[PDB]
Amino acid sequence: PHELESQFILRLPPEYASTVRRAVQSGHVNLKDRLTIELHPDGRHGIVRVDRVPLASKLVDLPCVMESLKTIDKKTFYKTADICQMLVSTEKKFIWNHGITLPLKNVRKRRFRKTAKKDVEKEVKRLLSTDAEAVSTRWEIIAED
Amino acid sequence: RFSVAEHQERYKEECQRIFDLQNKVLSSTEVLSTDSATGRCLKIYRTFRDEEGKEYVRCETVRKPAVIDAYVRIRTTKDEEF
Amino acid sequence: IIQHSIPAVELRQPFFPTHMGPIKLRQFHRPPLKKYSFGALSQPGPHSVQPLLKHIKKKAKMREQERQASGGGEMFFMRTPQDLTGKDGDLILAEYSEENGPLMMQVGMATKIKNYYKRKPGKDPGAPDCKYGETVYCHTSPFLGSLHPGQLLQAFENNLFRAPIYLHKMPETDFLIIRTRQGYYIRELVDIFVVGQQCPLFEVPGPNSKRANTHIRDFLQVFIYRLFWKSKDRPRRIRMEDIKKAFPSHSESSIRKRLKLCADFKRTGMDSNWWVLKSDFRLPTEEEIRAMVSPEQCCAYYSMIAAEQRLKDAGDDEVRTAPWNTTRAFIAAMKGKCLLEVTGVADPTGCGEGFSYVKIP
Repeated sequence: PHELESQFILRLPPEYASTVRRAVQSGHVNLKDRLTIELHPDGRHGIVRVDRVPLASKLVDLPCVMESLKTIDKKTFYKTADICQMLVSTEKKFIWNHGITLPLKNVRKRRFRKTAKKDVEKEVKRLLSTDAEAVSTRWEIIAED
Repeated sequence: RFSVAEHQERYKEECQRIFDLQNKVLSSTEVLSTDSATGRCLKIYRTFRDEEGKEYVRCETVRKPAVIDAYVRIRTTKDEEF
Repeated sequence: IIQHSIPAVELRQPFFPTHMGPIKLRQFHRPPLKKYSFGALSQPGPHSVQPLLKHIKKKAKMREQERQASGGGEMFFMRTPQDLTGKDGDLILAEYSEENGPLMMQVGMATKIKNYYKRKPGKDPGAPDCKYGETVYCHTSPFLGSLHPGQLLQAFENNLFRAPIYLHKMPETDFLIIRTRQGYYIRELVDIFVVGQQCPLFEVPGPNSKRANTHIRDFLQVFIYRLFWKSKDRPRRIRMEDIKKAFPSHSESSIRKRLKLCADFKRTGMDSNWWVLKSDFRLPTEEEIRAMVSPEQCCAYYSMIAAEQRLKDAGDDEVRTAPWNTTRAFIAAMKGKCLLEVTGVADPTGCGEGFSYVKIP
């Protein structure tokens, strides 16, 4: 079978980004030893090791949706993947408010129409299980108390 | 009392103005600085049996109007499933 | 005019899913980073990224050899799923301004970049030249506004929408990591477009519409025909629980309705518990199956069911912002049926920027 490739964006500190950029544009396999990525079983934490120097990483959710588009003639472009995550290196914390481009900054706060967390469904599933495992349930919409 | 050219031209100019606003903001390379109706909560009492013999009762209060809506919507639907 | 990849026009399941559940409809076009169970990345620990520069230039030199061996004209290259990898070719990125657009391309579909250039009054030097796309001189503005004299505007143009794009240079810190089961791979990016508000060219159907139910029935029929084509036994035969694995929300009465014509169930003897193909039935050819369902209809259906989920999760203003209403409003405005209030609540920005596509008389 075929599995859709999973592309994400890696953001590095600027000096480390310059060393990684120089090693990528060089093209040797020396970069392979120099740059490693360890993703922790949290799923939202990691180390990126540039030249064997550890950097602390967080995999965050991006507010917009990006799409990689490949081409052979620079006139027709074929969509290859959807990018929604970024492993910035240096829950609410795992959500990035800004977009990658310069015009998109504070997009989630200003350029996004109010949208719901769809979280609440999981909380309702937790309450329903407790109700069904009980015997007697008493409910009242309340006031200030 | 125009019911024709006035409405059409007004819509057209708002379209060009909106479009003009849209192109400029997006192509900007300028850096941007980082920046219920009833007022009623929901409380639930739960009765359960502990290991050996016990009958403890739990009173739990949900102050989130979002959890409220989804909870009671299901309860109202169930009141009508029978 | 738009020629999608052969995985896209044949509606392969990895790229065009048969069924999307609720947690997969909430993560529509935002696929999370999945953990592998088997493979090299499934073992926990540090993993080296691998620089592909020799792979990119080897594949580009090989494709140029293929093009010059075929007479030197323009060629069609995306014939396999392995052509649609990010490991080769010139990648650009495309960011969207809206959170949830009315229409959005699936993986494997093609789009074009058109540079609309309105000449200056009288003498003009020529279109400011651009790295990507082809230039066209537009007297009649494609979008809602009109181009200024001497203004070039790039745009994504395909069968789904048409939207103004704006080329920005990438940040100096961001690279692109393509992870697969075997390892990590890194490219740099230099070009990233920002896509403005889309102008929809395809109408998203409504829920329980006639076009909606027709697309569901035709998609199920195309999947059944392609399972019959993949069958190796001579009286081609399929199993029902393959279709029940693909379409699990379907009642089995509908699947048996699709299999009633073109197949019959064998209970006993040979081919038992199989749905063999009827001997008088001519299985349709590849071009007929391609003419049954279009990929843009699948994108419109996916937009409808994703918006159905978002509205369902959020308990009339929101209903107006649903893509069937907004696509109907914009296409009706383009024929001149009706006008749109350009300031309203269907505005995907939430501020004065951007349009709202809801009908006004």
